[PDB]
Amino acid sequence: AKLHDYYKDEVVKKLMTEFNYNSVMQVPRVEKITLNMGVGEAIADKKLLDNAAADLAAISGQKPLITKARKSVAGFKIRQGYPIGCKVTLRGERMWEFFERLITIAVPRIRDFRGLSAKSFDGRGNYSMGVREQIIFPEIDYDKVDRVRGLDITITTTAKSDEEGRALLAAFDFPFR
Amino acid sequence: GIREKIKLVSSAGTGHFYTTTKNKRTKPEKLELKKFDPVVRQHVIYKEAKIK
Amino acid sequence: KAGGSTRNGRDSEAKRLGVKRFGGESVLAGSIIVRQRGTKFHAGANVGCGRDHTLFAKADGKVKFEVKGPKNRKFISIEAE
Amino acid sequence: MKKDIHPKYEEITASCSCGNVMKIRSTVGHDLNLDVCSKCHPFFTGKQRDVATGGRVDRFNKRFNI
Amino acid sequence: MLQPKRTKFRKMHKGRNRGLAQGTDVSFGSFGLKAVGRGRLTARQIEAARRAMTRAVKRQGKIWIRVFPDKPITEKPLAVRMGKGKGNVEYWVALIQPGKVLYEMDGVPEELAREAFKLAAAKLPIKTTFVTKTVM
Amino acid sequence: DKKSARIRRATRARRKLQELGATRLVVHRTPRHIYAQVIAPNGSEVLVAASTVEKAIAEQLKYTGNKDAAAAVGKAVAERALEKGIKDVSFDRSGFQYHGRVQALADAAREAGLQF
RNA sequence: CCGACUUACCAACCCGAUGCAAACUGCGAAUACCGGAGAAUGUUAUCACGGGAGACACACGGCGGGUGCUAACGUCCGUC
RNA sequence: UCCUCCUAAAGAGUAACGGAGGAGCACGAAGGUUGGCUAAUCCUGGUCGGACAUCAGGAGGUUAGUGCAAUGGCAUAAGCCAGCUUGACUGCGAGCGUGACGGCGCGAGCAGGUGCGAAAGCAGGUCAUAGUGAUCCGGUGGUUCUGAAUGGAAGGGCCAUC
RNA sequence: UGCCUGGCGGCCGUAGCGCGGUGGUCCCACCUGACCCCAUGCCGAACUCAGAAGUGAAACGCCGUAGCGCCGAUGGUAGUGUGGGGUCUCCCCAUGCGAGAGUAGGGAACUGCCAGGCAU
RNA sequence: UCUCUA
RNA sequence: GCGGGAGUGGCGAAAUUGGUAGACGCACCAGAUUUAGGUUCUGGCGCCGCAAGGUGUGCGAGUUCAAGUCUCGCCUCCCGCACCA
Ligand SMILES: [Mg+2]
Ligand SMILES: [Mg+2]
Ligand SMILES: [Mg+2]
Ligand SMILES: [Mg+2]
Ligand SMILES: [Mg+2]
Ligand SMILES: [Mg+2]
Ligand SMILES: [Mg+2]
Ligand SMILES: [Mg+2]
Ligand SMILES: [Mg+2]
Ligand SMILES: [Mg+2]
Ligand SMILES: [Mg+2]
Ligand SMILES: [Mg+2]
Ligand SMILES: [Mg+2]
Ligand SMILES: [Mg+2]
Ligand SMILES: [Mg+2]
Ligand SMILES: [Mg+2]
Ligand SMILES: [Mg+2]
Ligand SMILES: [Mg+2]
Ligand SMILES: [Mg+2]
Ligand SMILES: [Mg+2]
Ligand SMILES: [Mg+2]
Ligand SMILES: [Mg+2]
Ligand SMILES: [Mg+2]
Ligand SMILES: [Mg+2]
Ligand SMILES: [Mg+2]
Ligand SMILES: [Mg+2]
Ligand SMILES: [Mg+2]
Ligand SMILES: [Mg+2]
Ligand SMILES: [Mg+2]
Ligand SMILES: [Zn+2]
Repeated sequence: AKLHDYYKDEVVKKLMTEFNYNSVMQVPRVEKITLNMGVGEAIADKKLLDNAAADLAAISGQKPLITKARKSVAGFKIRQGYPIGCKVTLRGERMWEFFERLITIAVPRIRDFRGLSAKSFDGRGNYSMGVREQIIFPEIDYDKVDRVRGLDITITTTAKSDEEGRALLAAFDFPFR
Repeated sequence: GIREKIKLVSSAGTGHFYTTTKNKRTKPEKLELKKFDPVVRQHVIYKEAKIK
Repeated sequence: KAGGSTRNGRDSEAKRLGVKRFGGESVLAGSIIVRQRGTKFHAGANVGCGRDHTLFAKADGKVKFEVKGPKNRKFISIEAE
Repeated sequence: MKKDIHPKYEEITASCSCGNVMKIRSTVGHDLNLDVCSKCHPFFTGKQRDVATGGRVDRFNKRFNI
Repeated sequence: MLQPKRTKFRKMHKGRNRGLAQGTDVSFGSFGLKAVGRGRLTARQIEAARRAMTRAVKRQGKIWIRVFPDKPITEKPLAVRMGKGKGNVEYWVALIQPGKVLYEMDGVPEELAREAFKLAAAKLPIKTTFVTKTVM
Repeated sequence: DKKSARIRRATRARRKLQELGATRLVVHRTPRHIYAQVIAPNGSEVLVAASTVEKAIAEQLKYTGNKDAAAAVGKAVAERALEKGIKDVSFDRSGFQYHGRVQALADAAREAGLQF
């Protein structure tokens, strides 16, 4: 909650200034962070899903919710009900502490890191990014793992527009560009 | 008509039985239900037997 | 020049549905009012709904058709008599 | 949160090559020694330098004098 | 020849053709060919009267067709007894009531529309008349 | 949203008691207060009512939205119902869980003398 | 690799206008039918039980329709 | 043979070698109850990932879903998740519907005993309408009801069932 | 008695959407926190509990507004019961019933019980 | 063991 | 005219319970043998290309999460019946 305290003291005052909001509840704030691994290859074996959930349980200290197919499609050879991915919803202090470890440790551990995109805010403030490789987190041991996974991060905030979330993450020095 | 027919014999010693069907392929384990026995006027566990 | 047929010879028996007792019509308890498939009508006061959505009288009295609810659904109730 | 199903999430210390000592809560358990942090990552100087196009006319005039 | 691409059902009852029509006013164009009689127009009769006014205008102006043949008409073959199912669909008609505007036209003069619709009405079994766009 | 889903969550048992002709105790629960009212089987008029918004109940309490306030409310509405001769009702949770403050209210009304 | 633009070969959605439907309906009659009340009329015309049957090859005409060619002194239904 | 729609003429019913489609099952949970939930499709952003897996937001508002044909229903959901369970109870049944009949159907309530729920209450199979076969003969279990001099027994009867 | 709010109804769009504005003493809402009651096929998001620092941003409530939705005559038309008639695949006459669509227009609901707050 | 033809 | 069956690469021919479409072989192409051809031997082979995937079971619509693989219509072809006065 270190960044939550930095939010509550300096980000709200900053955004109230740079938007001239009437109320303090009108400010944006982060709400949840969603960590998906779409594992479409677990129809080959359950152990790839079962081990990908084990790695992401190490990243964020929660047991992931194993997601399944909403319906059946044949182009991917899947039926309605197959476990096909895993997700983790992060809220509260565990959200802030993951977001600290993210922007402080893991984003610098990206190979050839050169910035993020400011064109990934889904028109309504919610930001979504995707990492190529789970080894950027130091929770994962490099010798111990075998398969390169990948996940995607979805920061859901209460900003109505796209720029109010862009200014919010920039207030958290989120490395856009 | 693969769903064969059985009987649910009272475990109260009476020869009373309910008759019903099951898929013995997909449900190989035996059926046991707690049903009313009108001779003893109690609810007693019935067990699967052959319809004979 | 002989030939033909008709793959379309079938039909089922008429189930004799409908409203057996109309409005303002005094009934006994248990009397079938409406036989129907769905709930084209709905059960109101002193009116039960059967297994096949049959509307029967739980008491004695006159049949009252009325439209209630936000969906303007048709309810059947038994007035006292 | 539930009790048993989650992994251990304990506050440890992660120090870096720039000396950025940072205490975080993690599932590692042991203490952590880093290589680059967000303070010392060359995102604000190095990636700006690392384009380095260079001039072709300037290369030509560099190679000699008339 | 006009014909529906898809149909919900392949065959239809014979029905009747009583009542007045609905397409009464000249909606789109300036001049119209209005049905006075009653009957059914096939797709061949529609396309022949279209050809006769397209050629009579030298593709000058714009021609609307207000009707569309959507009723299938069955016939039994020759030397087939009256039982053994409904006959085979042979052609398509449009039921025409009195007052139905059959065609519309603009971009041409009035006398040219008169002689074009007269050449078209000579291809139609029913009695027609000439109408113009009425204000209100 | 939350209000509507609570109403959808309540409107089955409300219509069931509507056709049962049941005199019904209605609980309404807020984070700060808790409300109770005894409603005639026509659903259009009340008989007794109690709350933590009343002074005679709220001034004896620490906080208006805890379990002790909810039990004091169910006691007051039961003692008013027995004063008016209403004894048998049916408890309407009004889309809440029978848990916590709602359960402590209904247990207080059962203990004070109402029968449901 | 990015593409540069302009055609007249078309075109989804949407919008506006216009038609059609036995197996379409956000509308909806006349009649008919069921129940109740009230006169006048009618040789109880009504119902129940019992004794005795005959009949179960229909026809045309009107109206509403299926089929056929809105053909048949055609055929199959409803009603008189 | 059975079910659904139209023909069928706004109660029921209504024919043709008339127009179109299905059934001859399934389920020990796909039943009961309590609690909770609410779709299809499309748009944008997003690792592998692609027209289409999973994830987040938004439009939409049932255009989806219902074990299967069609019709009528369904948000209080009859649709979808989870917990506990066996009411897929036995004896009856006022009163009606439907048939020429055989027969078929709906049913509140009563007695006993039971499950869920705090409780009011609900439950006598499944959203409903198809999923079926008379009698005879014979088989199996139960029952002293009968038992051809008498005591048994055989055989028969009754109940369940094939 | 006036205003405002909460709960439960009646009625079921003249009652619904949209657009603009507006509300915080109380109430309501968001909210703060969660070791506990309880909960997440992960997550105090929801459910629940302990509360009251902040805000009316959202939601909700109120006011206004005819872009819709909705309602909707009068007259006429269609149809049709009975009787009659014709040029009889379809129409007409007498009489009785009389739509739908559309038009003028209406229209930004009304109302009951209880409780609370501020005024009177 | 078989093995055509220019 | 009625009934039954089938239509798939250049060719003959396969696929099951609807889960890639070409198994196979023939022919063709290329390689090595041989003076050379044939044979014999090895390897490829349905259409669009960068190598990366898409079109494709008579024609055209439906069903299905998904069809040669269901269902309807159309088309051509093969077979048997087309009798009684
Ligand atoms: Mg119709
Ligand atoms: Mg006979
Ligand atoms: Mg006869
Ligand atoms: Mg006859
Ligand atoms: Mg007739
Ligand atoms: Mg006829
Ligand atoms: Mg005739
Ligand atoms: Mg005749
Ligand atoms: Mg007749
Ligand atoms: Mg009828
Ligand atoms: Mg009728
Ligand atoms: Mg079910
Ligand atoms: Mg419920
Ligand atoms: Mg995508
Ligand atoms: Mg069920
Ligand atoms: Mg069903
Ligand atoms: Mg015999
Ligand atoms: Mg004896
Ligand atoms: Mg003896
Ligand atoms: Mg306002
Ligand atoms: Mg909260
Ligand atoms: Mg506001
Ligand atoms: Mg009028
Ligand atoms: Mg009108
Ligand atoms: Mg309005
Ligand atoms: Mg308004
Ligand atoms: Mg030779
Ligand atoms: Mg030689
Ligand atoms: Mg295949
Ligand atoms: Zn560092």
